[PDB]
Amino acid sequence: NSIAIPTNFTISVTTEILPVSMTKTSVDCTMYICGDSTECSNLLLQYGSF
Amino acid sequence: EKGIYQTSNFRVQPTESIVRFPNVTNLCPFHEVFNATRFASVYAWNRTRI
Repeated sequence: NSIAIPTNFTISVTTEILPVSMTKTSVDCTMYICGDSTECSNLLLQYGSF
Repeated sequence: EKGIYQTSNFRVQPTESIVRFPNVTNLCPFHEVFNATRFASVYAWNRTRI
């Protein structure tokens, strides 16, 4: 037969931090693998659509 | 179809090539062998080096 009831209250403010987006990158596949190299590019062509 | 599409990357090409090496030091003593007062014998052979 015992119940607890608040006689006062507090207004509390808290903070929730959520990521929304990441840095958008783009990669030049040929330049990265075979930068300014004709021979490397010609061998790179043999790997198709990668 | 209507939209924005990603195509091949662009580069700004070079217009000329440059090659830089340090000041050329003294040369092999080839001049002394050919521009000699008297030529060397088979036994008086030289060993150009370094």
